[PDB]
Amino acid sequence: PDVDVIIIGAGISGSAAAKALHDQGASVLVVEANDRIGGRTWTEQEGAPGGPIDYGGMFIGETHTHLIELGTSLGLEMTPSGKPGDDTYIVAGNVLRAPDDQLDPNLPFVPEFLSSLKALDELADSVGWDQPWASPNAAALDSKTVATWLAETIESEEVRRLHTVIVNTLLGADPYEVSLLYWAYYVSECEGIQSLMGTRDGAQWAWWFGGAAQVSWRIADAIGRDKFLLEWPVDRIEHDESGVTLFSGQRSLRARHIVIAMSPLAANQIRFEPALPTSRAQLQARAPMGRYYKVQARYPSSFWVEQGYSGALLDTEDVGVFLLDGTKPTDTLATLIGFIGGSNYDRWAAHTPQERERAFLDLLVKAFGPQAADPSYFHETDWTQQEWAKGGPVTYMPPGVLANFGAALRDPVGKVHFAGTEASFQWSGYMEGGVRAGQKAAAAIAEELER
Ligand SMILES: Cc1cc2nc3c(=O)[nH]c(=O)nc-3n(C[C@H](O)[C@H](O)[C@H](O)COP(=O)(O)OP(=O)(O)OC[C@H]3O[C@@H](n4cnc5c(N)ncnc54)[C@H](O)[C@@H]3O)c2cc1C
Repeated sequence: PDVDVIIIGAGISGSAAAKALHDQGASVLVVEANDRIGGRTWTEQEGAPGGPIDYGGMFIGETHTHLIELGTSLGLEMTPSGKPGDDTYIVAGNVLRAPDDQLDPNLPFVPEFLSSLKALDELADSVGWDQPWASPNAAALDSKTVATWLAETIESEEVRRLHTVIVNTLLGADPYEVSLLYWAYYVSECEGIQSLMGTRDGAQWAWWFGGAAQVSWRIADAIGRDKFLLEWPVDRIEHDESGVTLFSGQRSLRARHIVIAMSPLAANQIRFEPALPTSRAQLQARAPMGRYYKVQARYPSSFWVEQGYSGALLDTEDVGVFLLDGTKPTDTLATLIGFIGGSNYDRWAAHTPQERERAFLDLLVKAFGPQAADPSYFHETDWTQQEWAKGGPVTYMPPGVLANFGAALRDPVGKVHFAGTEASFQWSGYMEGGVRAGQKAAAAIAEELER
């Protein structure tokens, strides 16, 4: 036993678990697959534009309690995300301004849009976040797809669409490939879509003035930058009754307990001896990652805020993207950012890189003026082909798995413990989740150490 606990994966989740066990006084060792310490939390302060840049997650939610504390104690300083102005909606190619986040009640689609939204939150509430697979009608629910449900519950094609877009960007998938039960679950465990869809508050409420990968770096620096072995891809795990043996090719390590902090899909790439119980086996073998693009355009001035727009945008057909401002007071030049996922990623990944960029800039132009036509910096980062993330923004599920293996999302197997945002009780999918998941995992192993 080289160390007490070896944490596989250096995401905010693995890092949170590391700092947790370390502060508790246990010997810790974090093993990373590639050469950078963040996870789906990727930062570059050397960033070609005027300010550090995040290629991964970066928004902090107002109820993101654990993340705020962790990073704040680490010395990081937050900053407001939201921007003053009208949010924009492009429904069926038409540009609609929403003052006070509110859309003209007279528009024909708004009413059913407001109703279907509530209807969703209700469904989400009927199945919690604790025992979704056990809720009053899980089985039934995990049989339909968010697609067929929208079909069975919404008349308007636009309401149907802007619902679809929401799913696609919020998850990395399209409603036609996502369990209805799994979505109600997600909406529920992230405190409703109103919270999930906020642009000023809710989940999108603030940033780490400095970059999001910092929580993991600062933890690394504190706990001991040498306790992180980068480029140590784990490919096999002998997990028996006295401890666990990790293998990175011919290389190997051993600890009493290990916490595997990553997405279920990413973990399925690792061989287990003995085999994992069919329950978890199925879960990490049938829980895919979304498909996603993170696009960013940088300009000299925030011509959108300065023209009365928040920079927030929801487009159902031109491109199929959610748009948000990313201009922190510190940055030298303004930055607008969009997210293309699911079937939208699909359609666009089909074109050339430049074809995509213009499609994006064209959208920006028709939404905030001609000043968007010629940006100072433009970058896109495809995540569906990322070596280790292997996917979109979060994990998602097709009909038939959450209801029958969801439990495996959390339960340990011998000395192997599961961390990673997807293991959190709440906010599984967001950073908050990664932190909690990893702290929960640690708390568990710490108690296992005192016998
Ligand atoms: C474009 C994008 C934008 C996002 N925006 C937000 C946002 O605004 N707010 C928010 O809250 N969340 C956001 N997220 C989600 C957030 O990034 C995740 O919830 C969080 O980073 C998950 O953390 P994790 O530590 O569980 O996993 P990861 O960050 O995926 O880290 C797992 C680690 O495991 C390593 N690993 C994988 N396989 C192996 C192996 N075999 N051996 C060793 N190491 C391995 C990986 O290299 C990686 O570093 C976003 C995600 C994306 C993709």
